[PDB]
Amino acid sequence: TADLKSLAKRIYEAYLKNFNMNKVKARVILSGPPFVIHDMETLCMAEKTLVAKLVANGIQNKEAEVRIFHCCQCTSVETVTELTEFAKAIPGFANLDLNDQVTLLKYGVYEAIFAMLSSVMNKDGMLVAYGNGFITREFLKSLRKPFCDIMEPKFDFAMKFNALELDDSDISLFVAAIICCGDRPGLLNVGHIEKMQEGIVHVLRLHLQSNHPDDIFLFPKLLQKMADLRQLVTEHAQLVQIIKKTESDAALHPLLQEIYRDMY
Amino acid sequence: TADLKSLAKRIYEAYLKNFNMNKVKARVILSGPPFVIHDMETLCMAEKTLVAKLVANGIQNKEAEVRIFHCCQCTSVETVTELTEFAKAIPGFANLDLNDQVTLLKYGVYEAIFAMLSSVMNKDGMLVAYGNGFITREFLKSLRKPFCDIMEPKFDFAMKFNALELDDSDISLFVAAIICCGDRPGLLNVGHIEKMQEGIVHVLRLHLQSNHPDDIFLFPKLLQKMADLRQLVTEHAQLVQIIKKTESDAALHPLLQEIYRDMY
Ligand SMILES: CCCOc1ccc(C[C@H](CC)C(=O)O)cc1CNC(=O)c1ccc([C@]23C[C@H]4C[C@H](C[C@H](C4)C2)C3)cc1
Ligand SMILES: CCCOc1ccc(C[C@H](CC)C(=O)O)cc1CNC(=O)c1ccc([C@]23C[C@H]4C[C@H](C[C@H](C4)C2)C3)cc1
Repeated sequence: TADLKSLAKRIYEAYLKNFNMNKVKARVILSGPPFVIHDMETLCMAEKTLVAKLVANGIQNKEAEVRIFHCCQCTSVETVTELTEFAKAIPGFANLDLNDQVTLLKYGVYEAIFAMLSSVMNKDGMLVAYGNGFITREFLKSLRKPFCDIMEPKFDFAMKFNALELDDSDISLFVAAIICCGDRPGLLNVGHIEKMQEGIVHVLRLHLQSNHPDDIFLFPKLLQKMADLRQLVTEHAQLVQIIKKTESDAALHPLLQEIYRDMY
Repeated sequence: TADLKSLAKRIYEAYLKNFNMNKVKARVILSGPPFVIHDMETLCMAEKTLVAKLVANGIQNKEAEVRIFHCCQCTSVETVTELTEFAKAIPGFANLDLNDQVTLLKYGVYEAIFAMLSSVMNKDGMLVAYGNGFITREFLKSLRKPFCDIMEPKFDFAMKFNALELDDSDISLFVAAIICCGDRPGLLNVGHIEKMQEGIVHVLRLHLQSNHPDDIFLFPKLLQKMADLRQLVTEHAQLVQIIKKTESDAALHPLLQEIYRDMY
């Protein structure tokens, strides 16, 4: 229909407006020039140029793995803010009760975060720092436990997600569908949320049919990736709690503490 | 030994990484929510939601039994690709000659496919479409010949296979052992393949000893299931050839035609 094509276009435009990075942009950068972080020397060089304040403390600088963990948190706080603006484009979201908006975003943001991380990842590493660096998967594996274990499951997911060959017009609807999940704990007006979700999923189904006529299973494949993301986030939150208990230098931003609070 | 436990763990991890469905995941879904296909009404409903493109042709849509047969083929092409990636974890496989890799996979994929189908089957039906549907065994029996005869022998095998109560750590090694069969026709370097097979079977034997101390016959039982699978695949290929000759609408994907070509 014309109102459903317009809805898919609205969501896509709200996605291009609100996220500083998208798959088209990331792929152009990755083709090639981003500075390569592949070892401890190049990490320290990239820090001095790209996050100078974080390493301006001399011997009082944190352990490298803790600095990296802090940078990862900074990007999540940014993406949570972008995701919050993006959600207003979803028909009905801005009409929901404020508390329900908080709940849907609370459980959705990290699913959306790791879904969109796939856009900047390849089998060798990931684009980072607003397109200005490329950090290798092998370097992230070289970080001492438990910090290396944060990274590799995200690459594992992203490689399978990227094999679906989604574009930005697909991913925007997928992120909307993530936010609209009506089975989140503590929702007040579940019935209105289910109707909101039905609408986005309806548009997503039709969009994948027209945009990917070569893969007749892409919609159920993406439904399964939503479940995989929910499990990926549950496991992530557990590793973060381990880091919180065992690593006194790895302070969690208060905004992210609130997201994790009473999640898993 | 430590290198043999590590090998069993490597194979298991490569299995969890490369197959989108496993027994743990399937059982959780089957406990309960997948949409139930139990009659012609619910088949057509599931098609419109889950493979919309396949039924978007109006009166030019294929007969229901042919649509189902087409979906089954699509999943085999997917599993053949996953199986090909999985095989690289088997010590020595990636070192074999390219032609031998093709031959081992040619004869192994359908044995592995029907072995792993058991994980998503119970006595009443099977999980389908990336965990999003459940199609009943009785509905598949209701399909006109010859299409109903594709389905029931797979349930018969799976019920006996599932009574062995294997878990994913067992099945991963079993699928590796299937791929390593050194008596496939046309192998070039049979001696190297026999040593590769000996290694996987050695690890499988020791793994079943520790993981199933209650069933002292489980290893010979699984050897017999490998022979049963070879016969199941031979009979499957014969029914597929009948369908190829007698059903002009049931086109075989070219990749699967090549697998069947000069098999039985
Ligand atoms: C394998 C996936 C790694 O990325 C991850 C992983 C987990 C998370 C979630 C975080 C974990 C603390 C969260 O729970 O909020 C976020 C990112 C996203 N990380 C980033 O966007 C990121 C951004 C900048 C950097 C830097 C690190 C160094 C080197 C280089 C310049 C500068 C200093 C920033 C890249 C690193 C990661
Ligand atoms: C009793 C066993 C039935 O399953 C079989 C049987 C044989 C084979 C081998 C195939 C036969 C053509 C081959 O030779 O490659 C594969 C499967 C695996 N089939 C599937 O994975 C499958 C996937 C999706 C569906 C659908 C069919 C309808 C209903 C529902 C949604 C949508 C449309 C997909 C499930 C059905 C079967």
